[PDB]
Amino acid sequence: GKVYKKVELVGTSEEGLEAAIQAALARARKTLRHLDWFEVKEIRGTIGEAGVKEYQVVLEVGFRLEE
Amino acid sequence: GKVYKKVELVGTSEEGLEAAIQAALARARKTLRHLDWFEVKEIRGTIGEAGVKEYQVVLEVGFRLEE
Amino acid sequence: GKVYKKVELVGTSEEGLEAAIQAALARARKTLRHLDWFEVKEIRGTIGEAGVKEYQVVLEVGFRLEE
Amino acid sequence: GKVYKKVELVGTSEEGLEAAIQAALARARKTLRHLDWFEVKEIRGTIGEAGVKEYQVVLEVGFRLEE
Amino acid sequence: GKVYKKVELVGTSEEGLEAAIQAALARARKTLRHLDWFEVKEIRGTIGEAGVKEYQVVLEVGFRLEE
Amino acid sequence: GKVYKKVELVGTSEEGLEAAIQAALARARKTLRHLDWFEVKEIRGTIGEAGVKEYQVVLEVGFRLEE
Amino acid sequence: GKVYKKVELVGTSEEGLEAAIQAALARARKTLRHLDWFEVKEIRGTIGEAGVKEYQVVLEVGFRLEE
Amino acid sequence: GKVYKKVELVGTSEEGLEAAIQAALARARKTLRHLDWFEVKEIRGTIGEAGVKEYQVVLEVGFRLEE
Amino acid sequence: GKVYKKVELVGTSEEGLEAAIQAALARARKTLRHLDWFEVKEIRGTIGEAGVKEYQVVLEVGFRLEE
Amino acid sequence: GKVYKKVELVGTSEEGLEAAIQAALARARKTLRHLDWFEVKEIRGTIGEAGVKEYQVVLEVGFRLEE
Amino acid sequence: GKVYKKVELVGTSEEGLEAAIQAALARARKTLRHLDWFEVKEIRGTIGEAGVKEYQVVLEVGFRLEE
Amino acid sequence: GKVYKKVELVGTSEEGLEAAIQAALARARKTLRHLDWFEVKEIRGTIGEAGVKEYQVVLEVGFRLEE
Ligand SMILES: Cc1cc2nc3c(=O)[nH]c(=O)nc-3n(C[C@H](O)[C@H](O)[C@H](O)COP(=O)(O)O)c2cc1C
Ligand SMILES: Cc1cc2nc3c(=O)[nH]c(=O)nc-3n(C[C@H](O)[C@H](O)[C@H](O)COP(=O)(O)O)c2cc1C
Ligand SMILES: Cc1cc2nc3c(=O)[nH]c(=O)nc-3n(C[C@H](O)[C@H](O)[C@H](O)COP(=O)(O)O)c2cc1C
Ligand SMILES: Cc1cc2nc3c(=O)[nH]c(=O)nc-3n(C[C@H](O)[C@H](O)[C@H](O)COP(=O)(O)O)c2cc1C
Ligand SMILES: Cc1cc2nc3c(=O)[nH]c(=O)nc-3n(C[C@H](O)[C@H](O)[C@H](O)COP(=O)(O)O)c2cc1C
Ligand SMILES: Cc1cc2nc3c(=O)[nH]c(=O)nc-3n(C[C@H](O)[C@H](O)[C@H](O)COP(=O)(O)O)c2cc1C
Ligand code: NA
Ligand code: NA
Ligand code: NA
Ligand code: NA
Repeated sequence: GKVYKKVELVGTSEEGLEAAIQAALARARKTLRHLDWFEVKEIRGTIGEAGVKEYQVVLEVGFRLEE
Repeated sequence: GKVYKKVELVGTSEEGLEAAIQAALARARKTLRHLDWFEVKEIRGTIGEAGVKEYQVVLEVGFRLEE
Repeated sequence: GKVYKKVELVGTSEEGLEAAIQAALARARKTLRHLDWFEVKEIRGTIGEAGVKEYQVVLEVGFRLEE
Repeated sequence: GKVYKKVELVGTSEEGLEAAIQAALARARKTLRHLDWFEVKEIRGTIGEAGVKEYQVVLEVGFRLEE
Repeated sequence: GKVYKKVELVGTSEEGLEAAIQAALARARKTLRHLDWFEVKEIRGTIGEAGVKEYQVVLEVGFRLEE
Repeated sequence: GKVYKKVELVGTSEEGLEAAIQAALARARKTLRHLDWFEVKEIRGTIGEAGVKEYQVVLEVGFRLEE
Repeated sequence: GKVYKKVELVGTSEEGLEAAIQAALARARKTLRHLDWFEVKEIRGTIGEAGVKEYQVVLEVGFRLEE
Repeated sequence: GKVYKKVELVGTSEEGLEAAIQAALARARKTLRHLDWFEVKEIRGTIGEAGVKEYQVVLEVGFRLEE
Repeated sequence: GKVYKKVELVGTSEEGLEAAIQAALARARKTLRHLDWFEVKEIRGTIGEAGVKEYQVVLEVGFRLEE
Repeated sequence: GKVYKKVELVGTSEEGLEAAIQAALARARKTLRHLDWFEVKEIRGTIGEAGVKEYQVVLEVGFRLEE
Repeated sequence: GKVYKKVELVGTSEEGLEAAIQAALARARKTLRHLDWFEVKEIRGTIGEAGVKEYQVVLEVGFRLEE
Repeated sequence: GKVYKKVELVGTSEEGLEAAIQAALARARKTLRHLDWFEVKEIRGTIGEAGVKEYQVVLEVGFRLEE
């Protein structure tokens, strides 16, 4: 009876992996409703002069569809 | 020339796998047009006192984009 | 000593997943002998006005080779 | 804080896929407690004179560990 | 800080693989903004009397989300 | 009701990827009937003094079985 | 001569990924002996009003079997 | 210009893995011509009272198609 | 009706791959009953001064559950 | 007796997929000797105002090691 | 025109996942030039008396090749 | 603190799988130092008039990086 949708996002952060995930979820909840779960598909990033420049976490976000 | 889009849905049902797929497709067709095919990516579910509580079928739905 | 062969078939049905599998196996046994096991590789289908038009079960069929 | 364990089972049935899953879950709940979810990893089976002899559903069962 | 979204499209063409990709991207840029990268997930197609009828390139398109 | 079979071929060409696919399909249609679709599984090749010697496209070809 | 066993656990934590792993390992060492290594299979989680509710790390734990 | 075909076989042997592969290739060369390469997809087997009863090597065999 | 369980083991040996598998199965049969089949998931090992120090075969062992 | 090494390269081109592969192989042969084969692992690219800006082909290059 | 190379490293740390990545990148930049991006392939580790002994992050590092 | 590197090799032998692995490791230790572990990625080979001509084992070799 219930139907969910999954959207694929890429959260980024200079701080770490959790912050990268949280950035994705923060943006997701502005536009999507009934956010339930997430699944990390991929962890990558960019490299700068001091090592990791940007952590990039490719993420699926699952949420309940209405009506 | 033709371009399609794929959306990832999770259909659920207490009855079985086909009903779970049909629940996803029924909801899809309310909002999406030119639904053509589907691809089952994953079959999971929740467990209750009497065994399977809910069947959950993770599904990609392909449809033609307009214009 | 024994050698088996695997053939990849796609069974279809408007009724459900088991019927799709059975359609593949019914056709397989007309031409192939010593059918032993099957492995479902993929579940997909077509969509019509009333939801699932056709279930399509991609299937490997394993059978013993003679001689 | 919570920790879960996953066990891999193979449920079988001459009837169909749901019944195969249910057979696994029925046996699981005799010995395991706090059964929460399952994930189907694989669908296979044996072939007889009348097509499918036995459906075999390879399944992961997730449950909460105590203390 | 930056968040991207990925959408899955299927571009088609009778001419070849690059044209199939380009058809997807051309349609994508009508509706989506800040298109950055793509990832080919799958190459398939239909067969006609003269060989390949239609090339079909399943593609993920990544773009920056605003705000 | 309808049952398809999939055969795995490797098409080769010194020209490019599309030609390699077309070589596989051209040979397929001499012996197989009711060719419907293809799925590229793998792209590889051999290297010579001037770069790519031979493109090799590993391909599944799907066709309807008769009777 | 030596034989190891692998058990699949899911560690959870509201804090982060390392804490989720550590929760799994802490529970593991209460019951299992000769714990040697782990392999992360999957990172997922639940979503709440403030973003990540629970981080869930699916983990294989390898340990030496006795006698 | 050249087109190859791949057939999937399962070689078995009570001796070991190489013998299992050789059993498959021996049977293959009775019926197939221009055998070129093989790819091991899977290694499994049956268990008896003295350990391994039968080694089973699932194998793809590639060969050149004529004309 | 019948339900099986799968356990994941790592057999090791300085001799070779078969011996590594047999070591796993020998230990398995001391504690587990109704051992039926195995599936090799992974082959790895350690390196010493004379090449392979230890072969390590990651293996799933399937057995029938009682009552 | 023979040992090969595989190196992973990313060839790029504004023209197409073959040219991207050829760019990788051209650079490879300046530094590496006894180049034998390649395997395409991934096809991606960047997007510009006119569609595909750059095709990027992630490629494994296999070559014979000396002495 | 541009060609990149990918090298596979395993960074380790007793502190956490980010530190493990950073250790790999720190060592990489001593010897490699034009480091651009990384891709995490695998997360594993060793277990000690107090849980995680060492986090081990298997990582691909991509960098631009010169001239 | 410690960083490892992984190199991908293909060992070959007319004798068997272990010998193929050993050939790769023998060549590796001439040029690489602090060789620790290996992971078999793939088993393939060539076919001759008497069955297996050459066994080919695709192998990752992991070793500790210095300074
Ligand atoms: C990549 C992709 C996958 C498809 N898979 C299937 C398949 O699952 N089974 C099927 O019957 N048709 C499949 N089709 C064909 C579509 O279902 C549909 O019949 C065809 O694309 C025509 O769509 P249209 O008339 O809306 O343009 C596939 C098409 C594409 C683009
Ligand atoms: C690689 C392979 C996979 C098999 N998978 C199954 C399985 O799915 N379930 C099962 O009951 N038997 C399985 N079997 C055993 C066969 O179903 C069959 O019982 C056995 O090969 C003996 O049959 P035969 O007398 O025709 O040689 C498998 C055998 C092989 C070779
Ligand atoms: C996960 C992900 C994958 C990316 N893959 C590529 C790549 O395929 N090739 C490339 O040139 N850039 C790649 N990029 C970088 C983007 O193409 C883009 O240049 C960058 O995100 C900055 O764009 P922005 O200003 O729109 O944020 C990737 C970025 C992310 C988030
Ligand atoms: C599992 C499978 C995969 C398919 N994939 C595609 C797809 O790649 N693209 C497409 O246009 N049609 C796809 N089709 C649809 C077929 O190409 C074909 O149009 C349809 O099955 C009707 O075939 P028939 O008229 O010979 O019975 C697929 C069909 C099946 C069975
Ligand atoms: C299949 C398998 C995988 C292993 N993976 C790792 C690895 O991830 N990192 C590591 O440091 N050790 C790894 N080990 C080695 C063990 O952690 C341990 O150091 C070694 O087996 C010695 O254990 P023992 O003294 O109990 O016999 C692995 C061992 C096996 C059998
Ligand atoms: C990612 C990775 C995978 C490993 N896998 C194994 C394993 O397959 N089996 C094993 O015995 N050791 C494994 N190890 C541990 C190494 O073989 C080695 O024993 C350990 O890293 C100590 O090496 P060192 O003294 O040079 O620092 C692994 C180590 C790493 C980093
Ligand atoms: Na972290
Ligand atoms: Na069903
Ligand atoms: Na092309
Ligand atoms: Na062997």
